[PDB]
Amino acid sequence: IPEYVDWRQKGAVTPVKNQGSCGSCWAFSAVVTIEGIIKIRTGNLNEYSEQELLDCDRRSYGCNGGYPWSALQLVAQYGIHYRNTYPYEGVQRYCRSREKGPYAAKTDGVRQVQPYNEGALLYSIANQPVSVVLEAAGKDFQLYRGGIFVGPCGNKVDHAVAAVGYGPNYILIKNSWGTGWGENGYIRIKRGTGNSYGVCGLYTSSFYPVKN
Ligand SMILES: *C(C(=O)O)[C@H](O)C(=O)N[C@@H](CC(C)C)C(=O)NCCCCNC(N)=[NH2+]
Repeated sequence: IPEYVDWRQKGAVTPVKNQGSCGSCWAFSAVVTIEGIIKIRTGNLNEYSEQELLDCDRRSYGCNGGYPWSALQLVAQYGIHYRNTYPYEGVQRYCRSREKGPYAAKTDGVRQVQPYNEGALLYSIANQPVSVVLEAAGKDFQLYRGGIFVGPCGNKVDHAVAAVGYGPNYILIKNSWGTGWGENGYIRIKRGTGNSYGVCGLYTSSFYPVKN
């Protein structure tokens, strides 16, 4: 795998979103990975519906949090609508996949990166954007403005984001806090520290969609 990956440059990453007060980070991360894998496989960059996953992923808990693996398995089992057909409202509602016509895209499954393994996660990112989790509760992360973030932070992961690239010393993360946080909505998180958990627990739980 190459020294640098940046899925924004390959045209596989949509604009940065803002989840608002809703605890829907798991849905944004999953959606980032769906938009990415659809561009990689089909050549088209589309925006997909975080709201659909928020409403319809029964394994998850709506705005009270959820599981990126459940959302990705939801898109593989049924599918997902375009963001425009099923836009984001910032509150959980009734599942409306059934009334919004056929699904816009569908994947074929969901694989997990071997946890606590930096190289395994890098291998994943070189193939597609990957859904990852991290500890975002610390004020240090909340106030991040730029640079290679090294913490301080623990490993008590609580926030789902998306890894969309990496470099020799960092992993590039698309957050869902709007374009005004961090590096235009992104954070570069230090890697290579030898902490098996990753900075802010970044290696705790990583999933990516599969598309034949
Ligand atoms: C994301 C956010 O807005 O920060 C949101 O809180 C979330 O999905 N949190 C996850 C943790 C990450 C995915 C690691 C979470 O808490 N998942 C477990 C389910 C939600 C909490 N439990 C219940 N019953 N609601």
